[PDB]
Amino acid sequence: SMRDIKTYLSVAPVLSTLWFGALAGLLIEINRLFPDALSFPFF
Amino acid sequence: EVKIVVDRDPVKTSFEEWARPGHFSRTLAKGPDTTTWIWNLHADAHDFDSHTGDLEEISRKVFSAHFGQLSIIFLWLSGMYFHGARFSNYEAWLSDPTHIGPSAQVVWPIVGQEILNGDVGGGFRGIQITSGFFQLWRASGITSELQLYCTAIGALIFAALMLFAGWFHYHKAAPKLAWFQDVESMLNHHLAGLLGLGSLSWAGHQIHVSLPINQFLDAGVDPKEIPLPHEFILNRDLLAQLYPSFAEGATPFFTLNWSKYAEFLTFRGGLDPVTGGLWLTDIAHHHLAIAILFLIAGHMYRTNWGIGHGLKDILEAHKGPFTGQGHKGLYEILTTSWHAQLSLNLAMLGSTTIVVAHHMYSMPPYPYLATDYGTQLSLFTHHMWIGGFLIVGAAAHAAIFMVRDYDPTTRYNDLLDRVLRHRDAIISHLNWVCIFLGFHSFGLYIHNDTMSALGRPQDMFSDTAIQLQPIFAQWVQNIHATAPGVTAPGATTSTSLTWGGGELVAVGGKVALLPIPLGTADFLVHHIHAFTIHVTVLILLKGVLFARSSRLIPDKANLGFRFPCDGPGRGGTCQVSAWDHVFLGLFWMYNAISVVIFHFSWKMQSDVWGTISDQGMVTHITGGNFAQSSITINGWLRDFLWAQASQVIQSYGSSLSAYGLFFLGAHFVWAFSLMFLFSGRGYWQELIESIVWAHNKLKVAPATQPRALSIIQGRAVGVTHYLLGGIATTWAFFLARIIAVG
Amino acid sequence: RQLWFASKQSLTYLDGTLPGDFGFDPLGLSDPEGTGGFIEPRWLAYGEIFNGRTAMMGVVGMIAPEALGKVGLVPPETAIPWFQAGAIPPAGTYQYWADPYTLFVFEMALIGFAEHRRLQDWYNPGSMGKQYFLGLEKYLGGSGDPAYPGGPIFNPLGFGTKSEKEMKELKLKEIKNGRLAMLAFLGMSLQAIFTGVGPFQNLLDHLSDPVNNNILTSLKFH
Amino acid sequence: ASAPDRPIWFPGSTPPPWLDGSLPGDFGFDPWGLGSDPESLKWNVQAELVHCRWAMLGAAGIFIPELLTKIGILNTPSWYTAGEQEYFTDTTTLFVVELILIGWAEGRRWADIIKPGSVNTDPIFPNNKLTGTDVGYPGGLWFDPLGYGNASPEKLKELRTKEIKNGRLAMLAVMGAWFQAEYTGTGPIDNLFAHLADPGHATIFRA
Ligand code: CHL
Ligand code: CLA
Ligand code: CLA
Ligand code: CLA
Ligand code: CLA
Ligand code: CLA
Ligand SMILES: CC1=C[C@H](O)CC(C)(C)[C@H]1/C=C/C(C)=C/C=C/C(C)=C/C=C/C=C(C)/C=C/C=C(C)/C=C/C1=C(C)C[C@H](O)CC1(C)C
Ligand code: SF4
Repeated sequence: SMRDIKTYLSVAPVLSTLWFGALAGLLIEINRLFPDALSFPFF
Repeated sequence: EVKIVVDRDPVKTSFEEWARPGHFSRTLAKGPDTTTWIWNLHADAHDFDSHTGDLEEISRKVFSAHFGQLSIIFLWLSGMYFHGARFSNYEAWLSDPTHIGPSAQVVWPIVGQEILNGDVGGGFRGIQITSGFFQLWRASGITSELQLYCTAIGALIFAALMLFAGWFHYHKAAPKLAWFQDVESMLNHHLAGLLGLGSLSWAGHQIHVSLPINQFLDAGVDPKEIPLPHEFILNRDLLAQLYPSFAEGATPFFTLNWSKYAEFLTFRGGLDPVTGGLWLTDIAHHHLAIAILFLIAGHMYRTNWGIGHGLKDILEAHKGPFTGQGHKGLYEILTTSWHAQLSLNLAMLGSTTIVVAHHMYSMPPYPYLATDYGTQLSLFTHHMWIGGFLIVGAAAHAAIFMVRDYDPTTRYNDLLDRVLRHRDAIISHLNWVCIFLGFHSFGLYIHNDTMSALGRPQDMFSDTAIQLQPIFAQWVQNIHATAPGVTAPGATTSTSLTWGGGELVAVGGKVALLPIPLGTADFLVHHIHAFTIHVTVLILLKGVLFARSSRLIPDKANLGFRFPCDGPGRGGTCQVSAWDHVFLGLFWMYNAISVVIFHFSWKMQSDVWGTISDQGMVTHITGGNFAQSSITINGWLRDFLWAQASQVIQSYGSSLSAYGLFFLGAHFVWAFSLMFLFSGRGYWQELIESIVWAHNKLKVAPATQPRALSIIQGRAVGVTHYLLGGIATTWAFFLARIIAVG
Repeated sequence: RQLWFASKQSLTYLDGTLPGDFGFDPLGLSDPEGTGGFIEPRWLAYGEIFNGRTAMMGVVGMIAPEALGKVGLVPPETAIPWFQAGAIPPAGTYQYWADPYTLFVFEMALIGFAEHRRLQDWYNPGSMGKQYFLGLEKYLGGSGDPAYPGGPIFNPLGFGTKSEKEMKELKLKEIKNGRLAMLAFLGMSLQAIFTGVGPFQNLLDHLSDPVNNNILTSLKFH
Repeated sequence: ASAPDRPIWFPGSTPPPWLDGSLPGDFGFDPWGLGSDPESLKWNVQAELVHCRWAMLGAAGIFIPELLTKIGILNTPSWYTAGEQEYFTDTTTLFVVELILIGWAEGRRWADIIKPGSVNTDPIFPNNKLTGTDVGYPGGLWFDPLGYGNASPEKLKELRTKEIKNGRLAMLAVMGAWFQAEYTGTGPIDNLFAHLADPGHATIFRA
């Protein structure tokens, strides 16, 4: 059921996998846009 | 009778159980009180025997899980073929195998990792592979990327089929217990249907596809101009232009004129001088003869027509002259215990893998394999490791049988009882022989190191000093090298070039194989191998034989297969369980296999592999230093580890830097395991108490109470990280060395 | 009742209750114990009958183009062996009105309608007479046996009415004329592989001079 | 308004127990059980009713200009490239204005789904208001000037079913036009003439 599939998608390993995948994607895209940074130059 | 009987709709397909972790266990289904629960959930997942005591349910679960494994394997093969078709230089490699390095993995350009796309040749940049897929694909007649795409798609469809079959044969139509216990019919089908027909179909493919394609390939024809595989089928003139025996069709097959087919059914032996591999016609005749052997074999057992040997009758008929029928009662044991079957099958498969590793280096079956040194080293080492692991698993599951299934009140066997009644004598004699071998093998190296350090080289054990020649091995070599002509008149050359008969095969200015000489160093290292193997046997056999009791713990079988100890009394009783014997055996297995692969690497680099000039002067990679330097420990330390580690430690800044990074990381993991191996859990629980106080101070103490790892889990984590670190260190060392210098 | 290769286990469930029952189960696939999926006597009988019914017109339609062309009633361009009509592209082709593949989708739509509509009656009989189907739903009801639907649509002329044993005799005739057609199809499939000539043409060679027999056609040319 | 004796998507099949022919356009089609829980059913109904109207607006403005251009009355360019042309201002500056203006209405609609009947009054002038009485079907001089939305519960259901089906057709038509433009390489109206010239070869298998 929708209730049961929503319950199964909330278990700890599945949620960890999704969270870390999204975070890794964000970090990869940021490093593709502003590469080779050793400091904060904006201000 | 042998009939297909099932039950319809046994288990309802629902998502209710997915939302209840631990559903399979009556003690786990409650929910967690401590962190230990979580670990237990993963440790007891595939232990079906402990879930219930019903044999039929266990069999059904086993069947479905095996279908799942087949689905995963098919996914792996589909990925391999797709990556070969989409991201490789296989087509370019087809036109210059000796100068181009195979590659089928490429990386994306971020954070500077694109440096790993190395210059492998043929206008392509990527990571070099050592699995040997290119040689296998060339031997199959593959010349295009479209064919690889089609194979990958087919593998994806097969993976889907296997997964659906698992679902159907579990949740819809589950076979009954009588279906699984028809061992005669299963043996008949797997001997004849699976092996015999499989070999027949592959031999047919080799005769109708592989040979004509490889003829054009070796004739120097552009791959895009080679006729398509189906042209050789619907146009027999094209195939007859190479093998004239195709003009008469299959008439000689039925008229017993088989000598007409000698053009592509040979008994040559040796190697093809162009590719450096076995003749394809020999392989085809081999698969034909093997197919006949298995087809005949698969008619021995009786199913439904009153013809064929019954398995129980054979075992009960042999009996024994020692006042009893020894082999009576084994059929019942082997038809009611999954663990005993698993033990026997694991032992057989593990030994077979070691045989495969030994035979594939000395009789290289694929074209352009022998002169690809990295692939040869990789294949030998890989199959050695796999075989060792399977053999250890055999002992583990035999112990499980002894603890859980053995019962002399319902299923008696005389031979097992007789063995259990002289276990002291057996174990004591094995202990003594281990001590004798250890002394008279390792002490020789110690004596040589001492004599060399004291300036007395004339008192060493060496070819220039006190000699210990392996005369029996030399005699067997001489018999095998002169076999063509007297004892095997129908063969042209011997089975291998290593036997003798001075002759060398060179492909692209590189040595493929040649005779291998044996001396004092070979004698010493062979008796070292004997020592390590006998010790491993001592440990594992002690584990299996004393699983149920001993003079120290009379009632050990009541404590189970896997328990940490029985207390500090009686002097101390840590590690008396059978699981601990398996735990200890893994270390000695690692020792033995590591020495085997080091011996292989040094001997092959020193006496076989190398280059040859126009005049025929062979220069070896390490220049024949094995004979004089491998007879002391200082020689192994200086001339093997220190000398050959240079490639892996100088790899930074090139395409091989990943191997240096893995070298360091694997040393790290190996050293990390020692923390788990040397300590105990009481210290760690006491530390966790202090940390939990701090979390309680700030209202962040979890409801799932933290606990230290159990004693067994500590040992398991320790041995796992020790093995991973050591094996990965050696992996990086080998791959960097052989790729850079070979 | 001429029993043919009847075993002791097979005689229990084979008692002449179905048309064309002769008792030939040398493997036991029709045993009533342990049934599931597709192996089931009703499904096996339905499948045998249906494959035979298809094979009837399959064999009939694969011979008429050659013989009728030979007799001089079809243009020589159309009259060709069955395996040279486009179903096997490597063995000759013909240019039809649309395409070798567009015709496949056009055919598959119509055939899938009939097959998906027929499958429902097997599950719950009589369920196709309920919903509106352009007014033809009052006739697509069924009879009670999926194998023998009957009705005005499937029996416009009452050839199977006013008698009972005659219906059994007709079922027995159908079984025979359907079992013959499957073997005929198998034969005409193998003959084209081993000879490469039209099956009707192969008849005359053996009919006139019975010399070019199977032995002379064992070399397996192209 | 249960109606078991109604046509379904697959004759001979049992309709799901959570669909009973109450909502317009109900044919008992939900194989994956995405609306088994009654809470998500209203959300799915609203989402379908919105996707439908967006697709209808897209389709009505994506074929008629092409037809007029093909005949020659109008000289509009291809719809598949009109997004990459240049207009009186920057293309990025149009998207933000669109976002603000459409977001006002989207939030105004969102407020009604959570709390029905709570946004029916004009915020500026509290006299003017909307006469709609069902979620997703507003009503007033702004959204129903002719007054066709007030009728007995016989014509209302048939009109809603007509709207749902004319939107379901357009939802597939728009995606078909997109795929044809990406694959064939020419306009959508030209494809119809190509298929009506040689209806045996001018198909998807032609390319
Ligand atoms: C489509 C094939 C086919 C099927 C499903 C059946 C099914 C049946 N036959 Mg029938 N037959 C079929 C073909 C034929 N039968 C016969 C001759 C008979 C006899 C004489 C009898 C039956 C009977 C039966 C019934 C019980 C026997 C049984 O175990 O059935 C389940 C068995 C199967 C499903 C086996 C299916 C095998 C499969 C089609 C082929 C397997 C591989 C082949 C060995 C090799 C094929 C190679 C290719 C190139 C052709 C059952 C309804 C008995 C009965 O009482 O009937 C009322 C009976 O007495 N059959 C002939 C003529 C030679 C056939 C020719 O095609
Ligand atoms: C000639 C018939 C035949 C064949 C070809 C096989 C083949 C296989 N059996 Mg065996 N089996 C047979 C008869 C046969 N069986 C009979 C008669 C019985 C009952 C006594 C059993 C009972 C049995 C059990 C209990 C198990 C097997 C398993 C296996 C697999 C072993 C692993 C392997 O080598 O995979 C090699 C892989 C391949 C060659 C690729 C897959 C190719 C397809 C899938 C082969 C399908 C064979 C099958 C007979 C097809 C029937 C179709 C039909 C029912 C519609 C393998 C797929 C083991 C397994 O893993 O099962 C899943 C297993 O646990 N078999
Ligand atoms: C065909 C092979 C086979 C099969 C079907 C089984 C099946 C079984 N074994 Mg046996 N076993 C095998 C091979 C096999 N074994 C081999 C080769 C060995 C020797 C090493 C053993 C040693 C062994 C022991 C010592 C025990 C079993 C046990 C079991 C049972 C439970 C297993 C479980 O739940 O694991 C669950 C699986 C896990 C918790 C995950 C394990 C992951 C491993 C340790 C590391 C993998 C690392 C990977 C390679 C690299 C990743 C790196 C990356 C993540 C960074 C089950 C009946 C247990 C039992 O209680 O039996 C009654 C038990 O105690 N087996
Ligand atoms: C380098 C490390 C090392 C060494 C030297 C040993 C040595 C030994 N182990 Mg141990 N072991 C080790 C590491 C080591 N182990 C580790 C890390 C583990 C944990 C996994 C184990 C786990 C383990 C198990 C589980 C078992 C052994 C066994 C053995 C014995 C094998 C029998 C043998 O060869 O006797 C011959 C002795 C030697 C080879 C030792 C060297 C002798 C030198 C060369 C000569 C000395 C000359 C002279 C006497 C000098 C006198 C000087 C004077 C001043 C006193 C032996 C005593 C097995 C056993 O007991 O078998 C009977 C056994 O069951 N070990
Ligand atoms: C949600 C959508 C949906 C889906 C996926 C289905 C699916 C299905 N329906 Mg259902 N149906 C639906 C909605 C749906 N229906 C609705 C809303 C109703 C209510 C009116 C019905 C009423 C209905 C009936 C009455 C029947 C079905 C049937 C079927 C089955 C047809 C199987 C087949 O082989 O078709 C084959 C068709 C295709 C694969 C599609 C081909 C499309 C071609 C290319 C269109 C060409 C048009 C052409 C240009 C027109 C002019 C031609 C001229 C020039 C010659 C299938 C299971 C039939 C069935 O089997 O019932 C048991 C059936 O009788 N449905
Ligand atoms: C209802 C919408 C609709 C209509 C009327 C058409 C019509 C047409 N399409 Mg298009 N198409 C559609 C949807 C539609 N398409 C969809 C959803 C897709 C994406 C899967 C495509 C993808 C597509 C491609 C890739 C191509 C066409 C092409 C064509 C033309 C030839 C027919 C053909 O090959 O169809 C192929 C059909 C499909 C790939 C799938 C169609 C699936 C929909 C749902 C069928 C709906 C049928 C409808 C219910 C029938 C009644 C309509 C009613 C107004 C009378 C023709 C003008 C070809 C062309 O340009 O020819 C010149 C061509 O190359 N279509
Ligand atoms: C018309 C046309 C046209 C165009 O031009 C072309 C085309 C398309 C090609 C065509 C078509 C065709 C068709 C459709 C066909 C079909 C066929 C079939 C169905 C067959 C079967 C067929 C079938 C068959 C053979 C079958 C067989 C069977 C058998 C042997 C069986 C046996 C048995 C039995 C009884 C039982 C036991 O226990 C076992 C055994 C002993 C094993
Ligand atoms: S030290 Fe540990 S393993 Fe040894 S007896 Fe004490 S608790 Fe058991």
